[PDB]
Amino acid sequence: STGSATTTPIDSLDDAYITPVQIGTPAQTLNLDFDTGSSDLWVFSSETTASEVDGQTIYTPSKSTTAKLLSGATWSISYGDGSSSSGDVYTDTVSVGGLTVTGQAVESAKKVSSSFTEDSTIDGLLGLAFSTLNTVSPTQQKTFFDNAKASLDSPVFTADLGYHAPGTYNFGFIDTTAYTGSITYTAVSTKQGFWEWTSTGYAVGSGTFKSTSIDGIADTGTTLLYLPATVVSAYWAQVSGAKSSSSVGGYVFPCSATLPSFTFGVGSARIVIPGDYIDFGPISTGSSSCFGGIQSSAGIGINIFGDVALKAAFVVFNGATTPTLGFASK
Repeated sequence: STGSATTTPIDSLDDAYITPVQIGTPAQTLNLDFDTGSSDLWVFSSETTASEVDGQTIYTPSKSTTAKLLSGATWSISYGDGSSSSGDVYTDTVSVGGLTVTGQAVESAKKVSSSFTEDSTIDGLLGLAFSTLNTVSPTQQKTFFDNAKASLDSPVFTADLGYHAPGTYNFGFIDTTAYTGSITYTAVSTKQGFWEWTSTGYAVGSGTFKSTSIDGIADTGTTLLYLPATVVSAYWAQVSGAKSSSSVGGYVFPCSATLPSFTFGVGSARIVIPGDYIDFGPISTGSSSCFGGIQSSAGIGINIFGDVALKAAFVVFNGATTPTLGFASK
C-alpha cells in the first residue's frame, strides 16, 4: 500500500504545516501537524476542556462506530517550545492520503496548553518519530507509520514541504519526479528516539564551505533551524544590523534586509536554503525588526533541522530495519 497527502502552511510565514487526516467511522477529518520530532497522535476532542477550544475541529469518539476506549490508558506530553497536552486514548481507524491503519491509538485531549488553544488551524499532532518516545501509559503505543510500515510497498515516508506553498507527505514510495539530482542517504541514530543524524558542515551565502560535524534531528514539527552558536553567529554577521535580542528571544534583523542563503551538508551533498526562507517577519505587528529563521541551539541541548531546513529539500525517512535519512535538492 501507499498514501499521499498534501500538507499546507498554516499562515503566510510557514509557521507550521497541516495535513488532513481521516479518523473514525464515518470519517472525521482533522488537520494535523505531522511531527517527525515526536511520537504521539493526539487530537482536540469532545473531551477537551471547552474554554481551551477556540476554532479547532474536534474528534468525537462517541460518533465513531469503530472507536474503542483503551481502558486505563492516558497520555501527557510536553514539547520543546513549552507547550503541552494530555488526555485519554481510543483505538480507531486512521487514514492519511488513502493509506489506512485500523486499531491506531488516537490520543484524545482533555487538556491543552494556551499555545494550542490560540492556534485555531491545528487540530492535533501526528507523531512520526520512533515509537519509543510515545507517552501513553501504562502501555506504550505505536505511531501511525510503525503500524502501517509492514503494509507499505517500501518502509519509508517522505516530506516535501513547500515555501509559501503546499507540499506533500508520501507513505510507502519515493516520487522520483519530486526532486532534482540524486538522494544522498546518511546514518541515523535512534538512541534518543529521534531521526538523529550528522550534517557534514555549512556555508553562509557564497562563502566557503566549512567541514564540521553537526549532530541534530530532522524535525518537521519545529519551525526554525537551531544550530550551534558559532554557526549562527557566522550567519547573522553577514546581515547588516542583525543582532541577538535577549528581550525578543533570538536573532532579529532589519525587515529591509535581503538575507543570504545557508547551505548544509549531507555527506558530500549540499542543500541550499534560500535567504528568503530565513525571514519570519516582524517581531510584533507593525515592527520594522524581523525574526530570524536560524537561531542558536545553545540551551536547547540539541541541534534541530526544522522546517526552515527541511523545506529546502526532499527528505526520505527510511524506516527499514536500520533507519536512514535521505536528502535531495528540489
